[PDB]
Amino acid sequence: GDDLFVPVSNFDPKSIFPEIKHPFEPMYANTENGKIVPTNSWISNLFYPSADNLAPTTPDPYTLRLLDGYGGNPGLTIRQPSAKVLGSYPPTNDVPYTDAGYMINSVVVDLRLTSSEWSDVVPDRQVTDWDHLSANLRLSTPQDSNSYIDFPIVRGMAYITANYNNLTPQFLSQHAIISVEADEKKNTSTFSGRKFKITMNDDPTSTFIIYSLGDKPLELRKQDNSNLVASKPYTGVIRVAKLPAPEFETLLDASRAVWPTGGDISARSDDNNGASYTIKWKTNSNEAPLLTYAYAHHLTSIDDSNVKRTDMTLQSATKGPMTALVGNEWTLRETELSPVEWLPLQAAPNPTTINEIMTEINKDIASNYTQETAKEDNYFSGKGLQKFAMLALILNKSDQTQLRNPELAQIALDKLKAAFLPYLQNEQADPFRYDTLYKGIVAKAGLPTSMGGTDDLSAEFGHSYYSDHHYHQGYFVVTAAIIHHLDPTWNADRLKAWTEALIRDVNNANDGDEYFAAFRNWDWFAGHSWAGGIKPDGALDGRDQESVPESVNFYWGAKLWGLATGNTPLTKLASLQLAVTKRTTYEYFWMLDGNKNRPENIVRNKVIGIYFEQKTDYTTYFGRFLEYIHGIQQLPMTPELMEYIRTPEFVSQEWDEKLGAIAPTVQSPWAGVLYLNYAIINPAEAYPALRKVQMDDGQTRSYSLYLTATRPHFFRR
Ligand SMILES: OC[C@H]1O[C@@H](O[C@@H]2[C@@H](O)[C@H](O[C@@H]3[C@@H](O)[C@H](O[C@@H]4[C@@H](O)[C@H](O[C@@H]5[C@@H](O)[C@H](O[C@@H]6[C@@H](O)[C@H](O)O[C@H](CO)[C@H]6O)O[C@H](CO)[C@H]5O)O[C@H](CO)[C@H]4O)O[C@H](CO)[C@H]3O)O[C@H](CO)[C@H]2O)[C@H](O)[C@@H](O)[C@@H]1O
Ligand SMILES: OC[C@H]1O[C@@H](O[C@@H]2[C@@H](O)[C@H](O[C@@H]3[C@@H](O)[C@H](O[C@@H]4[C@@H](O)[C@H](O[C@@H]5[C@@H](O)[C@H](O)O[C@H](CO)[C@H]5O)O[C@H](CO)[C@H]4O)O[C@H](CO)[C@H]3O)O[C@H](CO)[C@H]2O)[C@H](O)[C@@H](O)[C@@H]1O
Ligand SMILES: OC[C@H]1O[C@@H](O[C@@H]2[C@@H](O)[C@H](O[C@@H]3[C@@H](O)[C@H](O[C@@H]4[C@@H](O)[C@H](O)O[C@H](CO)[C@H]4O)O[C@H](CO)[C@H]3O)O[C@H](CO)[C@H]2O)[C@H](O)[C@@H](O)[C@@H]1O
Repeated sequence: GDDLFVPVSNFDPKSIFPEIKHPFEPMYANTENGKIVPTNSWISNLFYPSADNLAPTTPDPYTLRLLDGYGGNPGLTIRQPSAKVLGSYPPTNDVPYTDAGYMINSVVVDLRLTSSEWSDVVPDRQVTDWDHLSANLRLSTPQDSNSYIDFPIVRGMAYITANYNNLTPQFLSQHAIISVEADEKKNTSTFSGRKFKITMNDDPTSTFIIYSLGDKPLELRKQDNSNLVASKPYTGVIRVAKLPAPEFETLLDASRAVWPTGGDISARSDDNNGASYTIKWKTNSNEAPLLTYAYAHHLTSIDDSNVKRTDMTLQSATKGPMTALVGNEWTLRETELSPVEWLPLQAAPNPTTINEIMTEINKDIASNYTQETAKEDNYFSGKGLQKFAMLALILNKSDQTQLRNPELAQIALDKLKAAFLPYLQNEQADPFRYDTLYKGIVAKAGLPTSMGGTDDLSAEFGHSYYSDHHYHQGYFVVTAAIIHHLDPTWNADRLKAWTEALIRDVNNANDGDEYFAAFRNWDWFAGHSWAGGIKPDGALDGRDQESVPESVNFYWGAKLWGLATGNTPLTKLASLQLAVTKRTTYEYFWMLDGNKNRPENIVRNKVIGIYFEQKTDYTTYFGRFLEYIHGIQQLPMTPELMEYIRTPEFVSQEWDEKLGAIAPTVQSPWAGVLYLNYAIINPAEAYPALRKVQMDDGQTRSYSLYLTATRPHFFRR
């Protein structure tokens, strides 16, 4: 096969963007290991203090919290969410057909790992090392560096692993320990051995198994109804697992000896129109096969020839049941990559619609580009730029689309250039700066006043704190790929450097690139992108993601850039990321009927809303209205979104259950978003509607007619 984890470029972004150091630094990071602190990772909370020390880090199926002060002894808190809490909102006609508005997990101390040495002292925390799949966390006694616990925190771990060094183990819970079986022997208050089956008084019953892997055994006294203290400082590894069911005690016994410490990810493409990525787990020893929990989308795409599936399942924070897999290597295949490039698969519109489309195109090209592309911020500017990039696109590929008008094609391309040029020269309202701390490019607007910013970290949607980089930069990349494809000589060198700095800021696939962090927004274990960046005072529900199509839009743009420059590894990686996105979207975000990964109340909502690591919220960041919530999952409508990502089956289910009732009532621009989505299953009804209703600010009527008129099953109504 051919390798996808290669650098895009090694251009030094300092030649284009003024350099800064991010004002908000990582408090708990080993500054002396040469690694880059990730801005949008599941490990990101670990690097900063949080309010009440309640910022969760979720390797899944365990959720962890550091140093939260309930239960007295600070340490590492574990929660394992067997059950979820549904909450609802006060009913309004803004959202008519809903009963479950949000799903959350209870912040409860299922079990804490600490020390009796830390009764009157608060331990110093540090992130000693990290990669994409893991982080090692050390809690040590202040001013006594040789007394510490190391926690290798790794995606999917079946146990919590704690390397104690010169400290006295203590295990507290918020529940009561009703029973304790040492070394499988059954009445006492002091216990001895290397295995401890403890059971709690919660609902449902949580059962934990504790393993002592060090040279000496452990001696635990039941101090409270909630605490097990050891006899003396212990040196060695202690592991704790939740027993999902009684018939898996032997499985946990067999795998107690081997722990993950990290993982290396690689990716290949093949000439069978496919691609794959592989996770090679880093372990401590190889004396036993590795046990690891996998997400629903892992089970359906893994190559089964080097792993054994088990029946052991625990609930994840928000992605449904995870299933343990046995093995040290995972190869995940996507055999069906997207065929989409610049246009719909049928590039030519129904012949009865050409005069109508050409009339609308002519109107849309006559628009005032300055007022529709020089918006207050980069985001809305990008929507305008891409929407006009589409019009120049279809007009200058008239040999395929049949929208012939050489004069209009050239004006479309000129006006697009004029409007895009200020962004290429970094002379827009909100110019970018290159950040040496976190190795990315950030908008200037959210920076403090001393760097030319507005002091508001929420300016530009949090882009200065690395939020929504793929939403924003997706539009500019699509635009530039279209300009560079239609006219490869226009500002070629600055264009190639500028566009690739953007692709690299979001999607650098290789540490060999010294200037950009690796995979800022993509997460290879979760199989989708994250939007939430640096969240001062903690991201108390972990990373978040709202828009899927806007993430799709960056990976489509990356792919188009790959087509416009002849870069096969870039084109192939973008495809693979689009294929994983599609699979995971239908596992977790856009729920068909019978979805196994959510409570039925949530499934009837059809979209998850805003998705976080620790909760899901049927709402938006800009208004709790049904057409906003479903509409945001429907723009920008591109050939990628129309031909590949949004499937007839889902569009159809969603339309019969939610949108059919509301799209025709809608009297805002969201009417155009909805009826363009509808053109996917019913172009015959959509086309007349798209002639009348209002357009989204990133949508044009002409392009929308064009995408509808190119559906294969289109007919005059
Ligand atoms: O009231 C008058 C006022 O109203 C405006 O109009 C509305 C219009 O702006 C709205 O536009 C939509 C736009 O918001 C939507 O955006 C998403 C964007 O949400 C997503 O962003 C999120 C961030 O929003 C978010 O930060 C959180 C913050 O929102 C929350 O409120 O508080 C927290 C602070 O304590 C903070 O954490 O963070 C995440 C990352 O973690 C971001 O991803 O990403 C993209 C862009 O970034 C985008 O998809 O986009 C829609 C386009 O699809 C826009 O429609 O639309 C409404 C439609 O009716 C309007 O009401 C007016 O325009 C103004 O003139 C007025 O001031
Ligand atoms: O329309 C007029 C005005 O509407 C506002 O739009 C609303 C929009 O702001 C709102 O979105 C919801 C978010 O506010 C909510 O975000 C929550 C965070 O705010 C909360 O943070 C903190 C935590 O960081 C801090 O440390 O402590 C606080 C107390 O413990 C805690 O509150 O973070 C939460 C996760 O950690 C997060 O939930 O998130 C919701 C998603 O669950 C959003 O729905 O949504 C409204 C309805 O959709 C919007 O109307 C505009 O912003 C205004 O400018 C408008 O004028
Ligand atoms: O009509 C909008 C008007 O009201 C404002 O909107 C509300 C919004 O505030 C609300 O968000 C809450 C989150 O705050 C909440 O988060 C939890 C924290 O509150 C707590 O401190 O910690 C836990 C961690 O365990 C957090 O999860 O989560 C609930 C449920 O997820 C949210 O509902 O959500 C409403 C729905 O969108 C929203 O309408 C807005 O700020 C006003 O300006 C506006 O006028």
